[PDB]
Amino acid sequence: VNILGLTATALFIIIPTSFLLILYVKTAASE
Amino acid sequence: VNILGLTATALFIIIPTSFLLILYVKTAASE
Amino acid sequence: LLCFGFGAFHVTGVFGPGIWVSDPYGLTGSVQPVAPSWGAEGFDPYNPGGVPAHHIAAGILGVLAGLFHLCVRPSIRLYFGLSMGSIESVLSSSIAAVFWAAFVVAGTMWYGSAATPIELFGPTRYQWDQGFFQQEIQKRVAQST
Amino acid sequence: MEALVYTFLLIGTLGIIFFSIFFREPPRIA
Amino acid sequence: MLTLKIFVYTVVTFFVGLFIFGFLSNDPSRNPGKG
Amino acid sequence: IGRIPLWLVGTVVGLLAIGLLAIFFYGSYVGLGSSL
Amino acid sequence: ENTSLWARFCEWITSTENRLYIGWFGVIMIPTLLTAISVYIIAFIAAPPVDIDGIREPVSGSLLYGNNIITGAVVPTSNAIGLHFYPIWEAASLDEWLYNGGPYQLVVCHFFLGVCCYMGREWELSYRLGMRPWIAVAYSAPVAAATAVFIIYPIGQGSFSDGMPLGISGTFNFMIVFQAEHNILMHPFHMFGVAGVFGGSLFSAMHGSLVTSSLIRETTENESANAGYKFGQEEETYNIVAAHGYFGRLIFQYASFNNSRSLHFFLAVWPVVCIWLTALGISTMAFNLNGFNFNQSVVDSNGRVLNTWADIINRANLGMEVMHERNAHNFPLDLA
Amino acid sequence: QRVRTVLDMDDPAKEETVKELRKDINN
Amino acid sequence: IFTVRWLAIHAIAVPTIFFLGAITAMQFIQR
Amino acid sequence: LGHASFKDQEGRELFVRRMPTFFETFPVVLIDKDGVVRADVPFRKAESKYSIEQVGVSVTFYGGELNGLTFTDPSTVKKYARKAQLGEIFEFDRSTLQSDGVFRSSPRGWFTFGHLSFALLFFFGHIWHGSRTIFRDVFAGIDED
Amino acid sequence: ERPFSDILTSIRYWVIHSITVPSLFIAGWLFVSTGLAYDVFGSPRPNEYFTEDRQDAPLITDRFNALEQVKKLSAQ
Amino acid sequence: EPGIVTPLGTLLRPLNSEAGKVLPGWGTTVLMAVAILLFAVFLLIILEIYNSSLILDGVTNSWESLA
Amino acid sequence: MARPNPNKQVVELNRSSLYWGLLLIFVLAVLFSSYIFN
Amino acid sequence: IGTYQEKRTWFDDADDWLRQDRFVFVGWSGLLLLPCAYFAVGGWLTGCTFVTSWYTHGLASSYIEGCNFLTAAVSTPANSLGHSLLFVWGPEAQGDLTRWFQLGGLWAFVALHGAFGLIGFMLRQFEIARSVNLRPYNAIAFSAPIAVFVSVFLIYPLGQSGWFFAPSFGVASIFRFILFFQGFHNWTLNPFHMMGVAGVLGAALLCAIHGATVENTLFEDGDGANTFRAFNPTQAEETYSMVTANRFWSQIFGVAFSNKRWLHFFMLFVPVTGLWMSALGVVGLALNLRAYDFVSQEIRAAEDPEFETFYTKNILLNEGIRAWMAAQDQPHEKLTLPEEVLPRGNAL
Amino acid sequence: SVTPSLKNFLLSLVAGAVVLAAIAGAVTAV
Ligand code: CLA
Ligand code: CLA
Ligand code: CLA
Ligand SMILES: C=Cc1c(C)c2cc3nc(c4c5[nH]c(cc6nc(cc1[nH]2)C(C)=C6CC)c(C)c5C(=O)[C@@H]4C(=O)OC)[C@@H](CCC(=O)OC/C=C(\C)CCC[C@H](C)CCC[C@H](C)CCCC(C)C)[C@@H]3C
Ligand SMILES: CC(C)=CCC/C(C)=C/CC/C(C)=C/CC/C(C)=C/CC/C(C)=C/CC/C(C)=C/CC/C(C)=C/CC/C(C)=C/CC/C(C)=C/CC1=CC(=O)C(C)=C(C)C1=O
Ligand SMILES: CCCCCCCCCCCCCCCCCC(=O)OC[C@H](COP(=O)(O)O)OC(=O)CCCCCCCCCCCCCCCCC
Ligand SMILES: CC1=C(/C=C/C(C)=C/C=C/C(C)=C/C=C/C=C(C)/C=C/C=C(C)/C=C/C2=C(C)CCCC2(C)C)C(C)(C)CCC1
Ligand SMILES: CC1=C(/C=C/C(C)=C/C=C/C(C)=C/C=C/C=C(C)/C=C/C=C(C)/C=C/C2=C(C)CCCC2(C)C)C(C)(C)CCC1
Ligand code: OEX
Ligand SMILES: [Cl-]
Ligand SMILES: [Cl-]
Ligand SMILES: [Fe+2]
Ligand code: NA
Repeated sequence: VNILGLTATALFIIIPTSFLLILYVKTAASE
Repeated sequence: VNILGLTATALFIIIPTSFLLILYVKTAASE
Repeated sequence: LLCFGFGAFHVTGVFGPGIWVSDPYGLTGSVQPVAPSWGAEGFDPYNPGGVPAHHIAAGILGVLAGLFHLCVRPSIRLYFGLSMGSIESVLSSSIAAVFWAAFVVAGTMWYGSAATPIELFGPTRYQWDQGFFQQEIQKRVAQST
Repeated sequence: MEALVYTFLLIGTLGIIFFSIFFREPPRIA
Repeated sequence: MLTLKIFVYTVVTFFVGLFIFGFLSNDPSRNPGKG
Repeated sequence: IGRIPLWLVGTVVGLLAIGLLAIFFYGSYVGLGSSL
Repeated sequence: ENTSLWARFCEWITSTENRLYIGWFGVIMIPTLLTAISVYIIAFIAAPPVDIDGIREPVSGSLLYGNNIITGAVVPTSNAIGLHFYPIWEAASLDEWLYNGGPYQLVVCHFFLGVCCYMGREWELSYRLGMRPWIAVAYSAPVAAATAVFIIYPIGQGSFSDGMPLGISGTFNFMIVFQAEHNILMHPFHMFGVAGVFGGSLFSAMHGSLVTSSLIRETTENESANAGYKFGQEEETYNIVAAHGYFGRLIFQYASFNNSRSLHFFLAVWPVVCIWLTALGISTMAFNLNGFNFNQSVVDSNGRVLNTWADIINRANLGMEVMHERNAHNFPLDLA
Repeated sequence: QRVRTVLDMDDPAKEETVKELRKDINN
Repeated sequence: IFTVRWLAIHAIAVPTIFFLGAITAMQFIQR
Repeated sequence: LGHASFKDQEGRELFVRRMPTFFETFPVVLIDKDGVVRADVPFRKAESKYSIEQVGVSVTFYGGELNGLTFTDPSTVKKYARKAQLGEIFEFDRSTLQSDGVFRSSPRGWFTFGHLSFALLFFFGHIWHGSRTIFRDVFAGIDED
Repeated sequence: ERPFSDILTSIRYWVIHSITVPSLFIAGWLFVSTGLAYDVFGSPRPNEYFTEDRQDAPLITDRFNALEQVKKLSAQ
Repeated sequence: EPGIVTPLGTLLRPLNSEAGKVLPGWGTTVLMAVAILLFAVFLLIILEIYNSSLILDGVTNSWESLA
Repeated sequence: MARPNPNKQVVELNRSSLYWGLLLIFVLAVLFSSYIFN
Repeated sequence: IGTYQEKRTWFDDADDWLRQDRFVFVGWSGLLLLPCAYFAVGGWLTGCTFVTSWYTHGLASSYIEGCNFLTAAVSTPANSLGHSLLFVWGPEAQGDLTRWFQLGGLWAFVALHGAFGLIGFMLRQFEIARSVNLRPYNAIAFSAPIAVFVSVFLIYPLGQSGWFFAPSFGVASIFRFILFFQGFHNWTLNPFHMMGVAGVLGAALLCAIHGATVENTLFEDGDGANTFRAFNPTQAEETYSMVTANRFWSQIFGVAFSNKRWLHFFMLFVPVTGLWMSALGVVGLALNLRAYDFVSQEIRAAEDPEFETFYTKNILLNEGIRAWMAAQDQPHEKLTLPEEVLPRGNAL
Repeated sequence: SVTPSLKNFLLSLVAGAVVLAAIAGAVTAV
């Protein structure tokens, strides 16, 4: 719907992006 | 409201939590 | 032990409450104690009596096979063949058993059984396809006419 | 509202493409 | 609209002329090969 | 071992295969399945 | 002479040190593709409805007019225009240009020029790098397919309204109407194209699996196996002999590729030639040559038609056929 | 009571009904 | 004979030639 | 709303052909006792031979909130035949939840879909882990000798 | 073993197969032309797709007596 | 160095003390194969009952079995 | 083994894998957003 | 086995003979693969040559009926048989082989033997890779064809009313199946199918590109104009410049592979992932859980007669497909639809 | 007692045992 689909899309964007950014920033600081 | 407050609360939790987790995980990988 | 207890005390109503049992047309269903069916009708999927009989018999077999596996060590040939020293072999066989069970429960839910009542899960598509409720309604109208 | 979401998703995909091209990890020949 | 057509004709002619005289500018000599 | 050349064998086999294909294509215009 | 203006421009254009190569094919590719990209994005977002069928019944197409990403499209040019060239300056107003499908024609023409110059640019960089030149030949097959669906089929059918709409659901509409009018499924060239895409998937997975299966142990289990390859290492990272032996034991000994050169060629040639064939099939159905017609081919001894799977396909085609352009036909035959 | 009538009455509404699909070799 | 090679060849070849004769005969069935 | 019985001007009883499970949309067809189509809602309301107006179809409801009521106007006979295409006719409150008028799936359908998808994904997982177990010593690569 | 090009170039192969292969071809031809194919596989001959009783396509429409009904609907 | 000793761990220690202990030869593999084939036959029986490929006297194989 | 856990391993994610993951997430969002909004 | 006595049994002799290297490797998986695959292929050829579909579908489907290679098919049983296994000894055929052929039992024969043959071929991949000590990525990649076969030929008809709605083994019958999914499910609109199409097309692109990139970045390595003679199988160094390939594709397309490993894997990964996504979508279609309509656009179209999109056009086309296909395609439904209810356009 | 379906099922089990014995004999026939 207009807003439940909105929060679904926002969460599906942000949570895996958060996971990927955590791993990448950790890696790039490591190297 | 019922759902706009819901997405506001979810974003206010997750985005600063993501920022803090990024910084903490890179720091802890750097011990 | 757990399967035998669930089949002999819960679903029989000996100590537990039984399971949900309904009429064939989903009108007067309720949670009832269920007597086991030890004949060929016990393998009727829509017979509620098959569930306690299965659980009692399979629990007894599971207890006996567990005692066997407590006692008897595996052979060297089968140990090396199935890699019984590696936990990932157990993971592969467990995943195999789990998707076998998932296929079984998906088919059972889709085609209907005694364990998937229509008063709880809704009608099946085959009851519409084969005119189940339509046939019952028209038979009840033909009677009393 | 939904048009905003569609446009934002497309533009974000194009931004990821831009970054993957011009800010890639360079292939090192050693 | 005629101003737009004039501008587009100028742009297309410019790029086509660049293409043509670029391949006229000794292009078979611009390679890393021996020969 | 080697008596008849393999190229001649392949030529005869290919001729037979082409002939069978031509017969099958001819049968598309005659008999059953020929719309007539 | 490194100082004259044209020579400096030439050495910049043909430079192999720019991040993206330009070249003389690029000096046409970049402006045409940028024009096409700009117009496509703007039209996909905010274009007003287009009277595609020329029957004063416009099709919206754009997100701002209630479409999503799936159903949004740049709608083909009006059927009233047909094959006529319709630039912006040939319209009285931008609104008329938009109502009659001008953005589609602009994007299609610029995209065609851009992909032709992309192929030329691929050749040009291969020549500037000392490579062999046939990556452009490989790329000619998707270029042929795009040209067939955007230019050649409209030419054969007489109208750019018959081009593939620049969209997802528009692509599906193009496919369904194409099947209804030409029976593309029963076309051997399309069968070759399907064999090519299925074989390309099969052979990509098999190459891949094979190279991956024969990877030489250079890493540990806590690392990625890709870490066993270094960029620019001289040695081979896999055992081609072991992979070939596995493939020979799996299928047949002498039917396996013992030459990596020959294998790569096969991998290159198979989907490329099959996509060539299916693009030519689209281009030949542009002139109404169509797939195999086996309707009422089988009849009994009394002459009664025995229906086949071809007849069932024909029923489906009739279903698509009597429904497409529901208001655009005044005469029974679909000659246009 | 009239199984033939209930059969011929379920049939036009639904031809896939099991009463129509069962024992119809006799028909 | 009677090898795996021979048997694998013949299990395909003998029905293939039989079926080819059958289909060739079908080509001359005048309804 | 009660069972809907359809009749024509001649007085023979007609039945709406029920929608099969595949069809998102289904034409409204009224068939007599002997399997002959007697009425329909035509797509082409010109040179038609079986429309509700031409055949003169009335509908009578028995047993529900419309019991005893008979409708003869074609505009209402058409809508009741279109509803009888879906089976027994009910009245629905749509304002409470803002229903969109399109059918949903049952919990048994959702269960079956989720578990069949999980079953295939777990078949892949079982393949992957059996592969990992059997081919552990070559997991990082082959022996090169 | 022995190479395929070795066997296919030998005359012993061809004196065996110039009589085995045409025998199989003729066997298939006679299998079709004698009606034995129709008898074995149940496909109708071109004249027996319809009977005087039914003039449309058969419908099995029964599972547990499908043998009896396909016997009834087949070409006697 | 040794592990952490707990009373429950000492109680459970004999149940995890015979890792790698196997029988010589094939052991009970023939009996296991017999059990496996019997289980396959049983699963085929119930599959054919629920597929209606196996028809029995008192097995209705329909919702009327709820009656 | 000892007081520290010997099975410690360090997770790694390079920039190419980050770009692939971001592309996967955003492309999945693009593909499925029309269906989620319905 | 670890310098143990390991007294030989019949199993060791059987394994020694089964895993011996011959022209056709058998192995332990051969005892499943060769009979099942042979019977599936031979049954399909036999059905397309001789067996009719006149009683299950009312269709001519064999060469002996006049069909060609495109229009011949081993067809599914009648829908009234449901999901019956159609054993030749089963309660339908009851031992009669000819009536078993007439009743559609050959379809179940071919499907089940082909499924077990696919299992046997995957086991063959596993066994040969274990014999030659290679990683089992070929079998891992072959898991996706088996997933497609299972979901399409078994799971979908099992979710539907019977094997009748499974694909019939044949060219035009597969085309029927495809057009049926279009009309009845809007399978193009399904995102899982979209991911499958993306995987298949991207894998074909990857195959072509690669092959072209390798063939055009070759090292000289010889003197002749035929480059295929400039490769030896035991050669230790690479045959193609990875560096030049990377430079070319980075300057043409913007990105390029720098890792050969990762590239071969990616070439493995794209088609397998696409086929698995499409299999999940077909599983969804088994329960009629389709991505058929966009409800907001349907609402807007119902409340606005001006609003037309290509999606609405495709919905109309699907309605036409279903209405004009149903009577001949589902004979068990016995649909005698008058032409006046068939949706049509104008004139045409 | 034994239905025709049950009798055919038991005979099918016998036939399956027979064909497994046959393929074992084909394996040992080499
Ligand atoms: C007194 C004896 C007794 C009684 C009366 C029962 C009664 C029952 N048992 Mg049984 N059972 C017993 C003792 C007993 N059992 C004992 C001693 C054992 C050994 C421990 C078992 C083991 C057992 C198993 C393992 C199964 C049952 C099942 C059943 C049910 C059969 C009807 C049904 O719904 O099947 C429906 C189920 C089937 C017909 C199974 C078909 C499985 C097929 C062959 C394979 C499916 C997966 C396959 C990989 C396909 C993949 C997908 C495909 C598209 C490719 C019923 C409740 C079944 C059950 O729980 O059903 C819900 C079941 O799976 N029993
Ligand atoms: C494509 C299918 C396939 C493939 C190739 C694999 C691959 C693997 N399996 Mg298997 N497996 C499968 C599906 C598959 N399996 C399924 C559907 C089941 C049931 C849940 C299992 C159960 C299973 C277990 C529990 C284990 C494995 C293991 C393994 C590994 C060792 C090889 C082995 O034991 O083969 C298994 C053998 C087969 C799949 C062949 C089965 C042939 C049967 C007997 C044919 C019977 C037909 C019969 C007439 C019935 C007809 C029914 C009809 C009427 C409906 C290997 C990685 C073992 C291992 O060591 O993992 C590390 C292990 O522990 N598998
Ligand atoms: C086996 C799993 C399972 C099953 C079968 C069900 C089934 C059900 N749940 Mg449920 N639930 C589950 C687990 C499950 N749930 C879990 C794990 C949660 C916690 C998150 C929930 C939370 C939940 C809520 C809170 C609600 C439901 C409701 C529903 C019902 C409505 C239909 C439905 O599922 O929505 C439709 C389902 C789908 C559209 C599935 C989506 C298809 C896949 C996942 C998309 C593929 C992934 C894709 C890449 C994602 C990208 C999208 C992005 C762009 C946004 C249905 C009976 C609803 C209801 O009626 O409540 C009473 C409801 O409001 N459930
Ligand atoms: C229509 C498409 C298609 C076909 C025909 C096909 C065919 C094949 N793929 C194989 C392999 C592979 N396929 C792979 C990936 C893929 N394969 C794909 C698509 C296909 N793959 C796709 C899209 C991918 C990407 C994921 C891999 C990774 C492999 C291999 O390793 C393997 C190989 O070596 O290839 C070189 C071969 C081994 C099969 C075999 O002998 O099993 C044994 C024979 C059996 C099981 C009999 C088949 C019975 C079938 C299931 C039912 C009966 C069908 C009838 C006989 C024919 C009906 C025909 C009509 C439908 C027209 C075989 C030639
Ligand atoms: C207004 C706007 C912007 C409008 C746009 C609207 C619009 C229509 C947008 C929608 C677009 C959109 C993103 C939709 C697609 C959604 C979709 C279907 C997603 C699928 C998602 C998915 C998970 C699919 C599963 C299958 C899968 C894994 C697919 C991946 C496909 C994939 C990326 C394939 C590769 C494609 C590709 C271009 C490869 C080139 C690789 C390459 C550079 C190799 C060259 C090369 C070769 C060599 O050999 C060597 C040696 C070297 C060195 C080398 O380099
Ligand atoms: C949320 C909002 C943010 C979203 C961000 C979206 C990002 C889109 C950026 C818009 C595109 C602008 C690119 C301009 C870059 C020029 C600099 C350059 O090319 O390097 C010079 C670089 C200079 O040589 P060097 O010494 O090697 O650095 O190489 C060149 O000379 C290449 C010249 C070609 C210029 C045309 C570039 C084509 C860009 C394609 C634009 C596509 C639009 C869609 C965007 C998605 C794809 C990216
Ligand atoms: C491809 C291939 C192959 C082959 C096959 C075949 C089978 C072929 C053939 C062929 C042929 C079979 C040929 C022939 C030819 C002939 C010619 C080329 C001729 C001629 C002449 C002329 C020119 C004529 C003239 C005339 C006239 C005009 C008139 C009348 C008289 C006369 C007749 C004299 C092989 C296996 C080896 C290898 C691989 C693949
Ligand atoms: C079903 C069944 C079974 C089985 C059987 C079998 C297994 C058999 C077979 C068989 C077979 C196995 C057959 C075959 C066939 C074949 C064919 C029919 C062929 C063909 C080919 C062709 C036609 C070719 C063409 C060509 C040429 C020559 C030229 C160029 C190339 C090409 C390729 C195009 C049993 C008894 C167990 C049981 C009962 C049922
Ligand atoms: O535009 Mn597209 O589809 Ca080739 O046909 Mn004429 O035009 Mn329209 O109609 Mn039919
Ligand atoms: Cl249209
Ligand atoms: Cl017209
Ligand atoms: Fe490669
Ligand atoms: Na029209």
